[PDB]
Amino acid sequence: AEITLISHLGSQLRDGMKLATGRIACREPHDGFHIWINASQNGKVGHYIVQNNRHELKVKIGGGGWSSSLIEGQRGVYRQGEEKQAIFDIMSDGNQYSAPGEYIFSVSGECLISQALERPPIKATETIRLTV
Amino acid sequence: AEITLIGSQLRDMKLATGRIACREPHDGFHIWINASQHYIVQNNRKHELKVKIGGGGWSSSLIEGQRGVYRQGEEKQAIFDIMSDGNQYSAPGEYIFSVSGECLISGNQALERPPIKATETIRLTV
Amino acid sequence: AEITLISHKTLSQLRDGMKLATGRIACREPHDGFHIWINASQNGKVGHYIVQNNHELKVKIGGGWSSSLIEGQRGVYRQGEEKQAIFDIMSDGNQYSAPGEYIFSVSGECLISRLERPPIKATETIRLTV
Amino acid sequence: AEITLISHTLGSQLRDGMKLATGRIACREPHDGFHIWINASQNGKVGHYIVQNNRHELKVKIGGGGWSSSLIEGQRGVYRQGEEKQAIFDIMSDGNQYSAPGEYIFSVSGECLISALERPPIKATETIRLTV
Amino acid sequence: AEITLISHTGSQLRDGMKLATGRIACREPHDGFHIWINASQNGKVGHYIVQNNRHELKVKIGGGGWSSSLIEGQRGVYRQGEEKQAIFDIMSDGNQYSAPGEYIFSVSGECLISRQALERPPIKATETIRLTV
Amino acid sequence: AEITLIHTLGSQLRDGMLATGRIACREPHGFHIWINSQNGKVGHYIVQNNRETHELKVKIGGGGWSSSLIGQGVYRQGEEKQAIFDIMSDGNQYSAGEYIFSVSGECLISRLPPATETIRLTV
Amino acid sequence: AEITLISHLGSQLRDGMKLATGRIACREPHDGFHIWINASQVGHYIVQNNHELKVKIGGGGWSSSLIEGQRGVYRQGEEKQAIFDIMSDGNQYSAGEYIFSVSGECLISRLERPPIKATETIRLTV
Amino acid sequence: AEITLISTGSQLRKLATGRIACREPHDGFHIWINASQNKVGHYIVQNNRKHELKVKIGGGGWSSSLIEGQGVYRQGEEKQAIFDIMSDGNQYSAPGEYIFSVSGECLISRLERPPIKATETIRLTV
Repeated sequence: AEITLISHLGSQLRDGMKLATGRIACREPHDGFHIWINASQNGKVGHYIVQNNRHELKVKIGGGGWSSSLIEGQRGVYRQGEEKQAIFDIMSDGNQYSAPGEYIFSVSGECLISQALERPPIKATETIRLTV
Repeated sequence: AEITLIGSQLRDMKLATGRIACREPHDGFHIWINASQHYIVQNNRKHELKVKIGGGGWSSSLIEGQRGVYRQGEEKQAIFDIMSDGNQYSAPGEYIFSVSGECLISGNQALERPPIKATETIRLTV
Repeated sequence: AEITLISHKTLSQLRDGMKLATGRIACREPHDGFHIWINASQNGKVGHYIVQNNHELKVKIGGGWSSSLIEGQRGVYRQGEEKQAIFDIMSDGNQYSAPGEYIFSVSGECLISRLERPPIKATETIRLTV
Repeated sequence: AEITLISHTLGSQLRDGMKLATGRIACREPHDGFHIWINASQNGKVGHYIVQNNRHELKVKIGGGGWSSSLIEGQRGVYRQGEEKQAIFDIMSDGNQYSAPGEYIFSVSGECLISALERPPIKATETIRLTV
Repeated sequence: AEITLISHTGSQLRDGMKLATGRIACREPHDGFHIWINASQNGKVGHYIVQNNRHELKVKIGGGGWSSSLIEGQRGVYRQGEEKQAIFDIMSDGNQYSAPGEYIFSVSGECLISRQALERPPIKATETIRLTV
Repeated sequence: AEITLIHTLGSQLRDGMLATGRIACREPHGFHIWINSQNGKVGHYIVQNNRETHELKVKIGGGGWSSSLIGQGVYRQGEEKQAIFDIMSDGNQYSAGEYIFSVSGECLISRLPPATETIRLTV
Repeated sequence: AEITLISHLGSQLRDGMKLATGRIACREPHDGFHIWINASQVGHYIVQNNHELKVKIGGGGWSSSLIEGQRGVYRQGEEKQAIFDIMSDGNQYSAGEYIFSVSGECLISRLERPPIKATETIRLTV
Repeated sequence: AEITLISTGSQLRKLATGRIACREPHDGFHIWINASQNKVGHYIVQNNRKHELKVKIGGGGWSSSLIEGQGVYRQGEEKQAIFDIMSDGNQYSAPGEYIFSVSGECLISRLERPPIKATETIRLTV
């Protein structure tokens, strides 16, 4: 429901290298989070390809306590919890030597609600400028 | 549509294993446990045994409808586990719960629930 | 020992807790906890400060962060062996903001279990522009 | 900090001190006293004004107890003691007058004063349509 | 006894946010004010849920200087005072999302009378206002 | 129908403060309580000394207590047995003495009944 | 210098559900208060049954602190007295007795710790 | 804007050494100790928990300064500058704790003080 993204990069990206950190925060009570990147999926759920702003970069989203998900019917990564905020990373997906410059894309996410469990009516979206 | 299923401390490992098979053309699989919610299965005859289902060719899923885990796929069979959710101890008595599952159909990657649902039982011998 | 700050835009009425800036403290070498502060005038409670325009702004730092003195250094603290921690610079109480810019200098360290302050300290600057 | 103005169609016959509109000023921050005024040409004493129709004139004053006229450097207005969070005020007919029907549109500004004592960096300002 | 309502227009609402603001005027002598919304209660008097025309806003009424009340035995919020008028708001009851559409707030109120020992008067006012989201 | 009460302080006192009260309603039943001095904020009070007619600003509740009129205080909904509460200072002030509070309370029932205790404090 | 403790029902535990309520009193002039629970731990704890429990301390005007190098919750004031709570945090269940050890100092601003330290024990009967 | 401070005998005649760094372009450095004055750059430090010890700051790459009412300064656009906090002459020191702090700013040609100053504290037994 509220998403903050912090940018950090250099061309040599090792696998699982942290490219950007993110935080999703929820103001109303909730059970669980899910997030995703608004880009073409590149293989497994949560892995993606993003274009240079004038060259490509393979990223993935998540980190500890996140794992891939399909939630009516939004593909992303999911983490359980009722806490107010959760941390996540955007990581390099594989070793890659990337062309310098800006890779701009957005991230979305929701604070899931409940006995049923449900997507809230509003999703957050924030844009990040990833600089290589 | 077709499911076959197979100490006092544990963290992390197996408790039962299983396969869901889907004879007809389909797009994915979809399974869960029928118990309170990752689940908590109530003792028979006060303590709470924590379990989870899947195995990570499986993904956390909410379809309609139903929470549980899923896997995209046109193949016939898919294997899964029933594990223990984190470190825990075990009180005596029996533990009884069940596993359901369905062969998902794509309308058109848009996974949807089919008419038939399989359910199998576990009376978990301690 | 590595800090990245971003600022939030918008707009004259700040509500208590409102996020002015967000930061990431990263520790690459193994460690036991984080430790951050603002280089700015103290204002009552430990993680609370006063920053000037060019009108002044009352702010606080943190968010699972605890007020702390470590070897006499005031700041906020969190236990953690994880690689990174996120923090905010927030409005302390309701107040207004004169248009203009407020410079926040933030410092931080990766504490080590044997608590001890390291010999290396990060320091970064972000400007809140109103 | 926050001003709301609600107007009582008033009719052309305006008796002295007749309520034409009701206002509220609300302060978040801790504060010592309130401070309000109309952005129009002063007309005699402090807190007394003339407003022109949106094509004749209307004579109004602001306050109504315990509001008192004030110069708070260097802003002329009317003023109220306290640390309470809102205070209510009136806009009144200043003297008996017979007024041409229609709209008299003007703004009202004000500040929460802070404790020793001084003005805050910004004032509030709201617009009222007085309908005769 | 006399009530005037103004409405304030995204999709979200923070706790305490003003959806509408109102005045209750009392010409005749009185020792208090007494208001409520005519809608399904929801928890504390006077907190309510309001239907969209098709979606539920939880709203609350009163604000600074209004205490929840139960007078003969009308539930609402109240305020002592002999002054001629009083300002109140209709506020978002917690953080929530707003389905678009129309919401009708129907507000009633009364100029309380004494014989400190407050009593309901013979006059009640009711006014309608439509919130647009 | 059951209240228990309890507190030095020294002259100095800010806002926010023991106090302490505690009303017990264990028969099938709401909770409101009050101090037995009208001062414009229900339920905020003023209590005179035992020398002449000094005085003190005071309020009751503290947490899940809202101001209310029910022709009587502050109040909390819930069906539990006890209803813990405090009484604090209404304003930071000086105070050169003994001030005594009558505290009352009731148990509110159904679809909206026929307890008074006294406490004293010292500064 | 001095701490005094008081217990309190049911077996279900939600959030902020008080469990005890103590009071701390430094006679000598001093700038503040400073208290914790002695249990393997933020100011939130786990206190075993003689299974477990999860618990928090402070409430009111109390905030998490770390003061050279004692983790607690603290507050300021020359006020010769201060009052606090030990309470639940979020939904949970509870199977007898629980003993909390509770300590506390009075701080100085010279904010530092004195040689004198209080410790009191209190029982949680459920 | 950025300083590193390296900082417990009854007798003495270097209590700490430190550097101030200035990453953004600037034209000089300005530092001082927070404590009662004694020349300018010379200070008298009291001990809470009576007596006092005379300290002085800099090291003669440093000149006595008063900039907008406030220590010692040094011209230069390089990124760093080193300084010492040394005992002001031979003196005796009774038991107790000696607390004080050092601050510095990066001066700009356009000289005058920037909005940012960094501070570091020293505390001493003997």
